[PDB]
Amino acid sequence: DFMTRKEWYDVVAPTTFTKRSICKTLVNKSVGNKNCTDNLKGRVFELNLGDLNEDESQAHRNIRLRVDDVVGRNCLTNFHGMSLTTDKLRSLVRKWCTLVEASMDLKTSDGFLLRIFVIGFTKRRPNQVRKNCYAQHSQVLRLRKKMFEIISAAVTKSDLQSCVKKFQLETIGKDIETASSRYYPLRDVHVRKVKVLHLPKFEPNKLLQEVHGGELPKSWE
Amino acid sequence: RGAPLAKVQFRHPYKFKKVTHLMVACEGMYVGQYIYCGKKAQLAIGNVLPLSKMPEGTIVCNLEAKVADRSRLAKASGAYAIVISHNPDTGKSRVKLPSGQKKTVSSQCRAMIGLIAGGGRIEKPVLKAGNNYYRFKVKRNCWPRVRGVAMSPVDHPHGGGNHQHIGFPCTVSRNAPPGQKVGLIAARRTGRLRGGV
Amino acid sequence: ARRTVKVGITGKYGTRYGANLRKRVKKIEISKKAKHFCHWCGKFRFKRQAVGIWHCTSCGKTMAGGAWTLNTGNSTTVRSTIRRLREMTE
Amino acid sequence: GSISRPRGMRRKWRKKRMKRLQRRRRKMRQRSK
Amino acid sequence: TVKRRNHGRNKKNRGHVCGIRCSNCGRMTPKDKAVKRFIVRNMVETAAVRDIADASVYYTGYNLPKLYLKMQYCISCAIHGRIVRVRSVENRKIRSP
Amino acid sequence: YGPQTAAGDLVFGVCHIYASFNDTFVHVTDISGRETISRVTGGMKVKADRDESSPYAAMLAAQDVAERCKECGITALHIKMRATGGTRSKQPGPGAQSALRALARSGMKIGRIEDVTPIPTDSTRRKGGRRGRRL
Amino acid sequence: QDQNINSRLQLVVKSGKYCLGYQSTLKSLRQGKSKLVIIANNCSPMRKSEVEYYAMLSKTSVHHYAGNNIDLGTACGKFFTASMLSIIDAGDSDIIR
RNA sequence: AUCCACUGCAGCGAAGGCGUUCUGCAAGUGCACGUCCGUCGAUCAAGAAUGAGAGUUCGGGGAGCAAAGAUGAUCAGACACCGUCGUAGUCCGGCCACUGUAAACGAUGCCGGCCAGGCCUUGGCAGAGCAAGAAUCCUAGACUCUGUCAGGGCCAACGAGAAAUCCACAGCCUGUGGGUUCAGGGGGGAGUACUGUCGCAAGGCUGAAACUUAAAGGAAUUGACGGAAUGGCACCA
RNA sequence: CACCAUGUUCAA
Ligand SMILES: [Zn+2]
Ligand SMILES: [Zn+2]
Repeated sequence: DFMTRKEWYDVVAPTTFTKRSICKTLVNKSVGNKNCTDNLKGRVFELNLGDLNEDESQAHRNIRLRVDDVVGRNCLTNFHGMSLTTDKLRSLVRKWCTLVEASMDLKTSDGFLLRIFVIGFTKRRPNQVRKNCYAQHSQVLRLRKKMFEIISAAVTKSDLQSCVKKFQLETIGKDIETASSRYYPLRDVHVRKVKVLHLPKFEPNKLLQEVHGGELPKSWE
Repeated sequence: RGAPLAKVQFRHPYKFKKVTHLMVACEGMYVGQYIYCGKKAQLAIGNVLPLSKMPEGTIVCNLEAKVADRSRLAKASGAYAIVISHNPDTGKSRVKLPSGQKKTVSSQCRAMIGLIAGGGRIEKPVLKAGNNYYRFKVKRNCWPRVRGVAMSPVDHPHGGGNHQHIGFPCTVSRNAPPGQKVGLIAARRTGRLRGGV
Repeated sequence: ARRTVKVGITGKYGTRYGANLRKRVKKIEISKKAKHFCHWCGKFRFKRQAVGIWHCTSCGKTMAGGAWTLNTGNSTTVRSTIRRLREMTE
Repeated sequence: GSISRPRGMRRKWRKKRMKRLQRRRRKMRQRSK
Repeated sequence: TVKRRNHGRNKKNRGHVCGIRCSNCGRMTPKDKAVKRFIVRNMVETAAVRDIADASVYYTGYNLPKLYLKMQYCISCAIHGRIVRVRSVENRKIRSP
Repeated sequence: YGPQTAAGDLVFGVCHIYASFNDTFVHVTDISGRETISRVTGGMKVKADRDESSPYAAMLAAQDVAERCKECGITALHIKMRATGGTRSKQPGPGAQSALRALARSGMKIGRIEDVTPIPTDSTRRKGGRRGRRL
Repeated sequence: QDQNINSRLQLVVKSGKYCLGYQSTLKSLRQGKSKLVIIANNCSPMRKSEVEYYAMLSKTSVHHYAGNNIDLGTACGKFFTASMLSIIDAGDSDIIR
């Protein structure tokens, strides 16, 4: 009875992700003065990277895309956040290691404000006999300073699109676990979560043809 | 008044002159201080600047309620407001008032940075009736205060009776005429306040 | 010799007004009457002129703050928060 | 169980009864003096 | 009649240990006295794994996600829900599973 | 009615499965979660207060929600399982495997599977005092 | 920032010449006796500026002490205050070195 | 408000106690050493400073939980457990608020000497190693081995013990003496009364007697019992 | 994990 007054809209993802046509979302249709475009404007979707890129090697990453503009039956989603999966990071955390966490609030030079929480774990050397592989507190402070400046040098001086592209191509994690071996070897260094705090003015044409390139897929209806 | 005042001298806008304005003093303000008033003023104690140049944690006093108005909010001893948030869509701003309320005022209203001086004066118990005598003798003719149960029914809706008491509920309505509007005016609740207010 | 045990400056009130009120007014009046430290000249010279007005007898400074004590506690924290807010939005 | 044989009721509760008794006594002697 | 050399708890060189809350009872028990078990299960048991993997797209056997719980118990609820059982005086000194 | 797409496609909704010890929600919504499509609880399918958490009630509830989401046009479900969480219990209740099986056997394709039990970085005081629910 | 100024000042007061006080400092600056001028942080801005101007005229160095007049006196070994300090003969103090 | 998982036969602190990140402030232990002093030390009635939680005081805060209270069940009763609310309280600040108690426990005073073996672990210092990202270079706070100092434990002789058990001590004790402080003298009455002193109070510290009684008590054993566990069993189930 | 209270005195 309630489906009679609803339309479906295609949810189109940005240029970074291979698959664009996803998430036929619902909304109540228009009755004149009130339309459904401002009902869809902000409709955050949590979508797995394993489905945005069709490769299962990345299927442990949820990406939250925020709707910003609609065209016909195509609503344009931009990056809003990203995170691991609970399964993933709870499997990552095991006991006798030491977890190093880092959190930064940085600017992508687009005006976007990003929170980046990265998680890493100390590593057992192959010849190790002890059970601890615990890091010391000074060692962890040094590792966290390295983490901070790596995450900075990575995201700032790089637009949000390239930032998302790195988050996909998780180069920050590998750079950190590579630089870690001098303080304490780390393992499974991944960005646990990334959020967009403050975003600049909208610029709809910019949203249309820079985070997308056009090419809006065939909005079936 | 409980708060000290400050004669602050500016130059005349268009005349060769010196206009000596008088504003409630900020706590920490001293004589010869060089306070600054305007849009490009800095976030320093005593400065007067629009409610838009203020970050969203600023503690303000002498706050305006309207633009071009002059300091009608947060003016008593130890009074201060806290700038909660700004809205550029409207050019407005949510502020938390000493009463604990949250008022929305335009972001062109000017405040003063800091506390109102003379704070802490209710933290001394008036020990005598003479202290309150001298207190109100310079404010207005309001002290002492005869209670209505002690009057005669000609003088108050509470007077009379062979025992001093109110025979009717004290909580009177809001539409009550002037003359039976004595007691607890349009009270939403009564009794001891416990838990939340 | 020592002239009181618990009563301090509140010996003027004698027996009246209640012990628990004379306690509070003692804590208040000690400070109201004492000379406070001048962070300008470095001398304990601020005398309370009126409510909220403190004049330094050495430096000559005249400051607004505090009914019974030169600096309230909220004043000392407001100075810090305002300082850090200005520091960050330099 | 965790303890061995109180030869009366729980020591905490008879301690509490003693405290109540003691302040009843205190009030009766404050009556007089 | 000291029953345990470590008096029911692993507190040594500490004075105070954080008090955690039993998973089901809700009792405040010291973090070292509590009987704690980090358990890993699956979202699906083999009573349903085939039936779900046959209708899945991105999953199959040896692929379904897991549950990582870390159940902490007081001694009462541990003994009742038979997470632990009373042992002999000589088999109480056994500390490895 | 339903959505229109090419032949070889799947319409994906998200099915939140709230499996507490007293009830069982099966809740099919749009991927946004903002637009509920159909939700059915284990208490809509039984008479007794006990059986609200029975594995049979959850089966019937997930069934009767699957038929309606098919009626609406949803063919696959990203599944989001949940226990009461927070301070109560991070263990999923009985009617969770039965809801999963109900959907899978009924015919909905199953995409991702997830655990969204609310958990605390640190928590408010749990119900029951220091001594807990003495029984 | 290193804090051995308060240590070299002990050496100055042990052996060497100092001038405590605004007028003593101005006299050393008017003559060619001063080698360093330390200034308490709380000094009046006008006297601060006047002494810094005299020092830039005399090509003398100025050091902002990061203490009060109370602390400058205490570092000198004194039970009074001092806003200025002129160091005429370092002695063995090793400040400007 | 609180800092999950990491979080432990881990660390730190005199104890109480201490767990997100960056940061200001002062501090401690240990280690290294041909640094300085030169006995300045040990234990301590009185005195002093910290002292969980509850409690009190003044001003705020109040999410969650929750004495009292309300309230629905259960019950013979059930202002009990169970359930729904709910106030004080729990949170913050204060002349440097007050109090000054806990199964404040290791139920184990402190300083010093000696005390078989094996194992794990924390922090240094010393000497070695096949021992580590990006690469392949190169070094690296990682890892392995050994020694030693300091710390935290585990299990194994002698000894000790009433035994349980202790084991870097609860050993070195009728083969009794290194030094020092505190406390106990059958069970109750009783940690009560009176008095003194501290506190806003609650109360803390101090602290008997009359009278009463032959056991209280500790460890261990054998059986019995258990609405304890495990495993067998019976149509007197 | 509904609810399941009690057993006169000495003697054995
Ligand atoms: Zn002065
Ligand atoms: Zn329990």
